[PDB]
Amino acid sequence: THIDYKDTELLKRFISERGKILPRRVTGTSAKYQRMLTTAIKRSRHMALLPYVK
Amino acid sequence: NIENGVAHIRSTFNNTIVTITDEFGNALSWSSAGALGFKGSKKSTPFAAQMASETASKSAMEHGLKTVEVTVKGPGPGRESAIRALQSAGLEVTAIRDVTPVPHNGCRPPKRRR
Amino acid sequence: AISQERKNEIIKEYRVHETDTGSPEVQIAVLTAEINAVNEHLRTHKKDHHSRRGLLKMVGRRRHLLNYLRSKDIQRYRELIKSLGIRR
Amino acid sequence: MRTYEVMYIVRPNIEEDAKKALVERFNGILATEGAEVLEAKDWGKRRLAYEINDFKDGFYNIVRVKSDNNKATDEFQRLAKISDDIIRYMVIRED
Amino acid sequence: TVVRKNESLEDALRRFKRSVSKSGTIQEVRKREFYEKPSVKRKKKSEAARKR
RNA sequence: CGAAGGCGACUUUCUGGUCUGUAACUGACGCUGAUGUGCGAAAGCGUGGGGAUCAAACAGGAUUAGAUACCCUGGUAGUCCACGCCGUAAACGAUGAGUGCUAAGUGUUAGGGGGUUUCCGCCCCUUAGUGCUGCAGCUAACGCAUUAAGCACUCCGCCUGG
Repeated sequence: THIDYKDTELLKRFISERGKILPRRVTGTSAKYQRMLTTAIKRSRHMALLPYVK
Repeated sequence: NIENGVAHIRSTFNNTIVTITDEFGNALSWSSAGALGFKGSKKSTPFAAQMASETASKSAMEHGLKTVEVTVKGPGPGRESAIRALQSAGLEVTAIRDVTPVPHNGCRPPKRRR
Repeated sequence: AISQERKNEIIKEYRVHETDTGSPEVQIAVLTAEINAVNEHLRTHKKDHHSRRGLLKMVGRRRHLLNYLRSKDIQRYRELIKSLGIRR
Repeated sequence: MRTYEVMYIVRPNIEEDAKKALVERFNGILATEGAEVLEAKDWGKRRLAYEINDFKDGFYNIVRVKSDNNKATDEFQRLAKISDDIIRYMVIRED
Repeated sequence: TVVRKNESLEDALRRFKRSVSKSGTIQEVRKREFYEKPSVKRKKKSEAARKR
């Protein structure tokens, strides 16, 4: 699914205040778990948890 | 009026220049890369502020900066010893703020940090 | 699902064959809804762009199946094109 | 279906009354017509990760929607930064 | 953002190095400034999970 | 993934379509080919930007016993995006697109059946592919091959001197 903003409870190891994702082999995941890692976390991680750049 | 001054250092890979300024923008003076015989962007050497920036800082004597806080926006060889002119007369190098911006990002581009 | 919003809202008059899944005579004149409905399937955030040729060779699919019925029997596609509200 | 999951934070340089004037909407008005903020998903003092609102701590009240219709999320995506207890939003169609 | 004290400045050769690289999204930082080519990196751009 | 040129920031979209596990079902309802389908990258291409970067020109420098050139900031446009594209690339597969195999193997993205469930992992079946090799076949050889440069049923076009 598209895990929402507080839906990083067992995933804030992956979340960061300042920009750290774990890619595929970093968690040993396939192309659904890594994919939620890289897309579905972002609703919590990017919009008001990561200043990209100015 | 002591303990007030920042060596806000605009040092890239070259161009070891640093303003011996206040903690915020008022800009007293400097021994920068246009100050100790050089011009800048080939001064990848500390002698902007190897020795002769604390010449300026102690000719001022108003900072008394126990915290001189070189603030960088890039690399530089002479920048780690651009703070030797904050150790020469000994103004107690205490911080290294080597950061590029992360405010956020105006529009269909103007531009800002990478 | 089998898109019962339309695929089996139109069966109320177009379930001409039972086990109507698959019997192409069932999906007789369901092409009428996707004129602007698929333009809303796209235009919100746009590009279901080749859905134009999709819907139009779907009209072609009607040519493939309703004429297959015409060959099965002419009175079939007559009932579906003469007495039907989508005429000719 | 335009189901908008709206990451909104309050401008956290606020009092509970200024929170109240805007989060009294995000339980009932965001329950209008299948908008369904599922409950008071407006938690207390969180941590403002990327610093906005010139306030150094996060009072992360956020509107969460899992639906298909999602009526009244536009009613504070329009009130997003005009607000005194919302800052931003997320434009997300989710069928 | 970094304050390091208690170090010499002819020894600042070692103090100016160690707060740089640590970021898993070091790219998703950079976003909207200065964007480049993978040409010689097409040896290694069939790559993991970007969109395929 | 697209008709291709090609397709890249991400929250999202249509998830269109791939996609494999189910496929719930009337009775040839398709490939190529009159139709017709669209564009195809740039050099260049019909408006503000554009000389901001880069940048030809010019400057200006000079190797050792040789420039204005490798050298380029000011800088000529151009570069570039909000209104028009050509039908060209090593778009090369030098290898056209339907029915199916050629001992087959191979680890694997997807989606599944699962045992064991693990602590989300070990083992078996799996295919669009993914690669790897590798049987037959292949041509002179390059070298191709369960996914052709083979094998038996479809069309296309090419040309039998250039």
